[PDB]
Amino acid sequence: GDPKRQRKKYETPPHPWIKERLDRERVLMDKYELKNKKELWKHETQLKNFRRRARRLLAARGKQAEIEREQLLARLKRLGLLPEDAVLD
Amino acid sequence: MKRRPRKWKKKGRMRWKWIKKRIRRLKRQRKKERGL
Amino acid sequence: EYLVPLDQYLAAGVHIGTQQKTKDMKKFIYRVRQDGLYVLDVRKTDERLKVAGKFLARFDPQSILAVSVRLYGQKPVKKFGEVTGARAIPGRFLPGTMTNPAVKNFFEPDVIIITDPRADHQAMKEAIEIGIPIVALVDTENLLSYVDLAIPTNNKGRKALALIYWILAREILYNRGEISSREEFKIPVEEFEMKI
Amino acid sequence: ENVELKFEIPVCTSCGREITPREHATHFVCPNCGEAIIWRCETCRLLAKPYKCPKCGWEGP
Amino acid sequence: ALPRNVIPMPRSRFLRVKCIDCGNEQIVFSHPATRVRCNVCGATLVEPTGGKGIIRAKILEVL
Amino acid sequence: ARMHARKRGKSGSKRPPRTAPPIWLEYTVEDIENLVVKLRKEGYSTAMIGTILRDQYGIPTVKLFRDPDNPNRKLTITRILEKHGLAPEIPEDLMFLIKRAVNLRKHLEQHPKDLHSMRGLQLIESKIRRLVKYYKRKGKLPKDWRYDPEQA
Amino acid sequence: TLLDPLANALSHITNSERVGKREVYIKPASKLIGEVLRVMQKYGYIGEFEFIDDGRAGVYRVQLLGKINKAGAIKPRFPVKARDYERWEKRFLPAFEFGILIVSTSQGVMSHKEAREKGIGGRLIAYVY
Amino acid sequence: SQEWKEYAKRVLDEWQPKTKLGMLVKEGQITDIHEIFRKGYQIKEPEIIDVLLPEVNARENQEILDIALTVRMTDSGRRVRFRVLAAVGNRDGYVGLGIGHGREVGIAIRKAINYAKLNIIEIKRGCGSWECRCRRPHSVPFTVEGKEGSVRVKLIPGPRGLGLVIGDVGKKILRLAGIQDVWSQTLGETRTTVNFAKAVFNALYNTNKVVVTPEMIERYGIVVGRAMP
RNA sequence: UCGCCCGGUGCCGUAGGGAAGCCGUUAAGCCCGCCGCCUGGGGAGUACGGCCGCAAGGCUGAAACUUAAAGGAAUUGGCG
RNA sequence: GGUAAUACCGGCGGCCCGAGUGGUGGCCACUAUUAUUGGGCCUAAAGCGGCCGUAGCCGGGCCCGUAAGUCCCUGGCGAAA
Ligand SMILES: [Mg+2]
Ligand SMILES: [Mg+2]
Ligand SMILES: [Mg+2]
Ligand SMILES: [Mg+2]
Ligand SMILES: [Zn+2]
Ligand SMILES: [Zn+2]
Ligand SMILES: [Zn+2]
Ligand SMILES: [Zn+2]
Repeated sequence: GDPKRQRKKYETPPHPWIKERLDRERVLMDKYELKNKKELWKHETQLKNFRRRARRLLAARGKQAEIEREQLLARLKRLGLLPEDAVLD
Repeated sequence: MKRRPRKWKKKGRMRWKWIKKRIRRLKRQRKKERGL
Repeated sequence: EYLVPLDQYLAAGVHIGTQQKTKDMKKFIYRVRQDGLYVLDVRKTDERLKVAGKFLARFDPQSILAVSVRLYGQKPVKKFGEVTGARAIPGRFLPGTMTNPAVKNFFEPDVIIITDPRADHQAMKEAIEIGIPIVALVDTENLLSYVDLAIPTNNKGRKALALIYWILAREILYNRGEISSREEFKIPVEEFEMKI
Repeated sequence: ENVELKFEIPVCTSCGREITPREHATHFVCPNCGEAIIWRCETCRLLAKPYKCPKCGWEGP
Repeated sequence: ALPRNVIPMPRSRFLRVKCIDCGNEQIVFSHPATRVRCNVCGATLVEPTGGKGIIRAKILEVL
Repeated sequence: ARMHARKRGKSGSKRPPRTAPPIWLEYTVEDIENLVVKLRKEGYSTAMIGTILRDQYGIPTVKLFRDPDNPNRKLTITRILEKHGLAPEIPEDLMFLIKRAVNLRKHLEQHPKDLHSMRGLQLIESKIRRLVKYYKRKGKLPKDWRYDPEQA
Repeated sequence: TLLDPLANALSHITNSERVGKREVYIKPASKLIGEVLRVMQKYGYIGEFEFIDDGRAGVYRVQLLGKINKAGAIKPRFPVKARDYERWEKRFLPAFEFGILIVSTSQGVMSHKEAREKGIGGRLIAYVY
Repeated sequence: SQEWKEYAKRVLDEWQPKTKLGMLVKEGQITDIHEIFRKGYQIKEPEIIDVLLPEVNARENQEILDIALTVRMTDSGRRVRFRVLAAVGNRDGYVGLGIGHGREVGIAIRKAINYAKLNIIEIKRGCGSWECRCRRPHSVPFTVEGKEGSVRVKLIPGPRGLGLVIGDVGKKILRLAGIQDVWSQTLGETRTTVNFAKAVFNALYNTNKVVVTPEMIERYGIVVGRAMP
């Protein structure tokens, strides 16, 4: 078949002209002074991947799924985004 | 002849009993006039 | 037992029914005449009239409805309305009495008494829409749909509609302290029935 | 908001199925007794199902 | 209670008829399909007609 | 429903659940075996033996007694006949059906325009073959047997 | 003709209890039918039941309590591995433990909640909730 | 939370009640929204709701779903009419949907908003998804479905944080009732907003027809009406 | 002449279903089976090939191209 | 768009992405318009004019065996990227 392609690490919006969303993103760009929009969607994706990981280790059970569960907390609080007492939920 | 009852509806056309009779006459002419 | 003697229930015709049955009424029927006309029970008409009397003597007397659209059951509605404190509407029940607050005859009851669920179906529907108990006089032909307390009785003849409402009006008095004993009701039955 | 069983929901006395907010139900005090309140859901009123008071034994419509 | 639709039960009986010109005692069916005649003398006891037979002797029991 | 028509129909015989013979019976097993064998030698079909026992002799169905020589099976008329060697040489269901399709086949030879009767013949033959397939499968019929109408 | 005496029972039950009845008669009575009634009872969906013999395969009397929303048969009778239950529980039931899924495991008939405790599988026959 | 508590006192004085429920609410016998519902009463005054749930008219608990204008023919032209579709509700447990008509856009909106209050209902919330197993009133406690016209609607519970992924109008209705997370599956024609709106309303009502044991409640978090305002 | 059970043939009608007209134990309801057909309107049941028939004819059956609607059930009027 | 154009062509304002931003062709989702999950066939596309039957798919209750389908445990494999 075909060999590996390098892929984008962000995602665009499904519709480009929704008013109640242009209005919500116009605020986060003046408050933190980000350069363009593709700089903002990258952080949304960084968060949506964490969220989608916690949804699978939450229904799952097994031996290594346990090990994958507590590596998400360890980094996620090594990065300062959670405190030292936080549970998966 | 495998016909379909949507065409007996007469709204914007002519009658189908009379289109059949006219298709049959051409299927004849193509047969006799060197349909061999 | 036997609020009136049996020879008086039968003499009125409380027990005569119709030539049509129903699976609902199958417990109030008693037998079939060779003529093909069903006969009701009378022990049950009695044992239901007592319960209907001591259930109705618990409301405030100005919040009852008696209704009838037939013609033979209109004078027994007014006399029953006058003896107790109840309200009565004889004749046509014009719609929106319980649903339309834009009318002059607005009135919201607490119970409602229906003489015939078939002829008085407008008031029955308006009562369903409002959530109040329903006490109805059922004959061999009627259904018990939405009726909360039934009373099996020939609800068509002229002499039987006067004997039912008479007993009901007396037993309501005896259960709220207006009367000492049952033989202290000195109003003759002929005053209830419609004159020929 | 001070949840000490803030309320309860009523159930029909024939089938035991609790009652939805806007249906044509009814309630009334037990005839022949006077001590119990009796509920009837719309579907047990429409097809006339018997009930019986939980205190005395008086039955049915 | 216990509708007929569950555990059906017949409507026809076994009789203990007793002959006339023979005195003999027998058992027969109520809805026969043949011509039941006595087992010594030969006179008939029942007759076949559509649904239920029309017996011609004296009954002692219904069994 | 019925096999060829589709009417429902429900007429039939409704029996009481019961294990032992009734108390008012008096015919012992051997007295009933002799009765069963006596009638077959008057030329009676295995279906019309039971009718007579029930009507005249007062014996409810003979499937109330066990097999004398075997505790597993229960007594049935055909299992009495084969005890004495009188049982038919071909299942009598098949025989009744085959015999009923032989004088219809000589009626259809003088009236060949009776097109509504010759459909009943096709339906009878369908039944005969439906039964022969089953009998051949259960070994009641030898495999060198075929319904050939030109015989009999 | 007749092809499934278990499906007929479960549809009869869910048709009867939806109009308010309090007793049913499951006419052709296997012992698979009885085995599934046994586990519909322990989880509180029906009352008490008895086997009545009528000379021809027997009948079942069961009293209803008005405590079930829907019952039916999983017909093609798929097999399941002991670690692949959620894939089917997300297809038949309405929330993450709402009701039972009946399984014909190699040690009898039981609900999937007791199959996951031993870690076995089998054929799915029905579901109640 | 007071600006809507002097409104209650102002309305409760100059209002002359005309039905029985109004008498009860004025005499202080009925004093909470939760005890007018499961009894078979009738609600014909809109002031039973301006007094018991005052913040229903707060202009951010209101919504105008669509405005249409329709016509009938006559030998002297085309007689025109409006149709507004409105919904109201506090964002805790109570919602209502009504329509209302008129000859002008202003009268029609007034009738829409008025009839929305009389067709109010209370619902159940919880958390029934396989992914999020918290116990918090943020979604639908289990799968429910409702229908209207030619539209079929189904709602499925979803995890905490996911938006409300349903169509363009379902968000208004579902957000006035207090929900915040859901999934959806639709059939039929979803471009007639009246039938689509009434399907979503019917589903939220059917939330309370499912029989449930007292142990499911402390597994999904089921609350009815307000859940700790 | 009246009442009941089984099978056919009609009507009014609950729950439920449907876009409605309306169906409603003789389902167009909820289930378990098997087979046949449908995929925007025209071109077209046509052309080319095959098999049947004494002929008339039956059965099987496409594409180039062209078009934004063609169809259904019910409302208010105008009209005969 | 017919001599009073927010819709064409220019000026001046504004909006969306931004080292990019538009045009033409192809596949997937959109589409429950291919449907095992999961569609239709009275009036909209669509039940063979009717019936008989061969292969194939679907098949009543109980009891005793076998262990092919099926389920659990365990050895050898399914290259790296
Ligand atoms: Mg389709
Ligand atoms: Mg058609
Ligand atoms: Mg089997
Ligand atoms: Mg590899
Ligand atoms: Zn109930
Ligand atoms: Zn009582
Ligand atoms: Zn004799
Ligand atoms: Zn949650």
